[PDB]
Amino acid sequence: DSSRRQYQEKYKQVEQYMSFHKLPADFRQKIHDYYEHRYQGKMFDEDSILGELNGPLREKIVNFNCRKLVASMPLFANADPNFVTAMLTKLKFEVFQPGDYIIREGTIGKKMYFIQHGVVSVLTKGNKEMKLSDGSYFGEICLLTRGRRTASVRADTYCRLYSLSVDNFNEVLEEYPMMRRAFETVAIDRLDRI
Amino acid sequence: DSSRRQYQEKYKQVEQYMSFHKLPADFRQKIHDYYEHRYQGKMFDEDSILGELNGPLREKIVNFNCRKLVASMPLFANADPNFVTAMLTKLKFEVFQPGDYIIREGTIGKKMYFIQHGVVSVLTKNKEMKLSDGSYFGEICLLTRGRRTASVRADTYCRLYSLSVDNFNEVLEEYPMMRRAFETVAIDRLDRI
Amino acid sequence: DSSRRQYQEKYKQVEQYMSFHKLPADFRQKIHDYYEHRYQGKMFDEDSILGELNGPLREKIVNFNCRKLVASMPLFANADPNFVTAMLTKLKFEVFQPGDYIIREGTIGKKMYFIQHGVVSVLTKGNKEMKLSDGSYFGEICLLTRGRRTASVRADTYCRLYSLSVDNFNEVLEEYPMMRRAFETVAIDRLDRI
Amino acid sequence: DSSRRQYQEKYKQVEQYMSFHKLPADFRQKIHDYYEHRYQGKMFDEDSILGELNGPLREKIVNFNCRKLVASMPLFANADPNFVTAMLTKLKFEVFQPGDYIIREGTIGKKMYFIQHGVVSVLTKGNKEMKLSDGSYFGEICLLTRGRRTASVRADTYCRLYSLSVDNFNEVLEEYPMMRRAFETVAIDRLDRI
Ligand SMILES: Nc1ncnc2c1ncn2[C@@H]1O[C@@H]2COP(=O)(O)O[C@H]2[C@H]1O
Ligand SMILES: Nc1ncnc2c1ncn2[C@@H]1O[C@@H]2COP(=O)(O)O[C@H]2[C@H]1O
Ligand SMILES: Nc1ncnc2c1ncn2[C@@H]1O[C@@H]2COP(=O)(O)O[C@H]2[C@H]1O
Ligand SMILES: Nc1ncnc2c1ncn2[C@@H]1O[C@@H]2COP(=O)(O)O[C@H]2[C@H]1O
Repeated sequence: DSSRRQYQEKYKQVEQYMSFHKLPADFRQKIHDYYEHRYQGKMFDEDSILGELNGPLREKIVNFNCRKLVASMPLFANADPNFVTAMLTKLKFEVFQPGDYIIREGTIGKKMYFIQHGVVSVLTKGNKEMKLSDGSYFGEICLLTRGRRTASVRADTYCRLYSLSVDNFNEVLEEYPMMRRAFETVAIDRLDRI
Repeated sequence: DSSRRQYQEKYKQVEQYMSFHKLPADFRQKIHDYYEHRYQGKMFDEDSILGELNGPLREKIVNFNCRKLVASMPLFANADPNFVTAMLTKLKFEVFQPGDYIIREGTIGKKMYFIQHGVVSVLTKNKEMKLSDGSYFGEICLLTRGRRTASVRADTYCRLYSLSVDNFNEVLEEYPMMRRAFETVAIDRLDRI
Repeated sequence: DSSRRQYQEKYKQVEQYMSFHKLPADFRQKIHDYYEHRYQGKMFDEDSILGELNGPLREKIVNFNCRKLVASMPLFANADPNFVTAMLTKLKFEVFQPGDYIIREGTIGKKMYFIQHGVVSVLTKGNKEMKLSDGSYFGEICLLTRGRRTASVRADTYCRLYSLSVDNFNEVLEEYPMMRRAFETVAIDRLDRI
Repeated sequence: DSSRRQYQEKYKQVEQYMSFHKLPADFRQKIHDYYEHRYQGKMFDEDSILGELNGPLREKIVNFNCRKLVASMPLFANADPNFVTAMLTKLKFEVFQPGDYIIREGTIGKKMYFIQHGVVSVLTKGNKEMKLSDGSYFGEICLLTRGRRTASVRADTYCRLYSLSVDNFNEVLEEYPMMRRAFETVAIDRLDRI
């Protein structure tokens, strides 16, 4: 079908791009593996498809695609369904590979991440490593402080995450301001542990 | 024709997307029906076509496509034709299915809707009322910048034109006295609530 | 040629669009003639092509294409060539058909127009009609005043124009502020005539 | 071969555009030569490809493509690798042809350039010409002063450059403020020589 063909064609152009730029074989394989994990052999113009729909259908789709994620977290599971929809609509799906630095300590943080599937290591230089997995989130501290990252976060396994930018976080909280407290609780607890 | 082929091909992609995401059969039927009602078996890159034209032709097209909507509302039918063209230019066509919540009470409202064809049910949580062809709703929050005073749910398929609060205010920069039309309606409805 | 095929395929889409929306025959004829005059049987992804180039080549192309326009106006012919290039780069080519309102009196004006080829009729309601043609410009008054249009301007012949937005006008004049005087002289003259 | 076909098809479109606009044969050849030097017979939708990846992979790619440029400049070679990545991510690759004015004296400057390969001539009207080549940069003075260009800079040879806008320059320096000093040192030295 057309979506399988689109993946095969797009991947051929990626191979050619990597060849043109003389990328090493190991990195070429890393890109191969990334495409397999991220797109699973099919590609869609999701923006175009979703843009063809209406609000209700888009909201039904995002809620469906994120059912498990939502179930995982009391943040979403116990909230106003209109809040959950608002936040889910803003999320960006991202895949990271083992060893990737998702967050680097000391940098200016502008995104947080919700873990759909995978394990990450949180490492504050000089402190003990802590791990987070399915149904946890991280990177909230900088969304609240507008400061610098308090720890590095690396992918231990392949990680299927949803990211949320500070502007989108704040935009949603304009409508649901009391939900900020959920994130502050976590941030405070983590800052105490650090 | 290329436009029918575009629909058929675009719809196949949508089927594959729904398959990939494992969406339930009933939802897939709902999406299929949406595409049939919204696009009627043809698809166009409207933005590209309109972008190829000039101002006069774009304005002629939007006026023609909306001529019935315009005749159906004193707002537009009795107004400066240049105001009508300015407002029509900002409208976005949207189709909603029976049961859809177009507006949810209590949310921050940033759009209003003009009913070209269809019936909606308006409810403040009491006693429902209905609006149909030639009515508009959602104006209150465009004026107040507050929260929705009622939920509005499609009873039939609804062919609507939406207008964002920013586009509303932009047009009213040039035609400020037209704001009164919307305020009259909002005041009347707030009194009824 | 690919550009000729593009025109033919694009125009078939337009025909189908017009059919779908049930536009009257006379309107369809009008659209057909517009495509012929504006595109002359060929179409290019001009944005894409120019985006593939560099500054110097883009500037050479716009200067070449506007050679006659520039020669026709002391504004451009006598000016710093860097000013001319800056202004030309901002211009948008537009074609209008006989009878078209280019500007409507009393509306908020945000663009001016340079006449490459054609004749327009300038009319302030209640006043005498006058004509402008190749090498004239109009619509400058509102760029300077930020007020309402002082006259309507309608295409008499087919008009090949270049438009310039108020923001682009002001942007160029940030760098070449003394060039504002040229437009003011013309505006002052016309206001006195009105 | 999809990328080679893309170049061949894209260039046919360019030839036809030039024919439509009646460009002289010498200019057409100049455009042909530019496409050969800039794209080298292959074209990619780089924005699309990079947009399909994640942060870590994009950063790996930009670091790889620029590693020699980085090696050549103490600015980058001795810096926090996170600063280098942040700056590299903002760079735009540009190719200029012999004789091109990259910078014109007295104009409002909004970009600087890093030389990957080529020779440029710097000339302040009335002063002695100076040359710069691989591993030098120029155009920094206006990014710091927000004033007018202190010299013209012309391509002596074909020049393969990376440009950086003033807004991107300042954005990166929000995170790495002390790195502004490197550019000020160079600017000061050059202003002294002028
Ligand atoms: N002790 C901890 N346990 C779990 N997560 C942590 C801990 N310390 C820091 N983090 C997370 O690591 C993230 C690094 O980026 P932020 O500082 O924005 O937000 C931080 C927290 O979400
Ligand atoms: N009694 C009523 N009759 C008709 N429409 C109403 C009534 N009450 C509320 N509405 C509409 O329902 C809309 C809900 O969104 P708004 O509050 O923005 O604007 C409201 C009105 O347009
Ligand atoms: N007597 C006149 N002669 C030439 N041009 C005119 C005259 N009166 C008005 N105009 C032009 O018509 C334009 C209408 O839009 P503006 O008022 O922005 O700017 C106006 C002038 O450029
Ligand atoms: N003597 C010099 N040696 C090297 N580069 C110079 C000299 N004088 C000016 N420049 C460069 O020429 C550039 C022209 O644009 P800027 O003034 O923005 O920044 C200037 C410097 O980067």
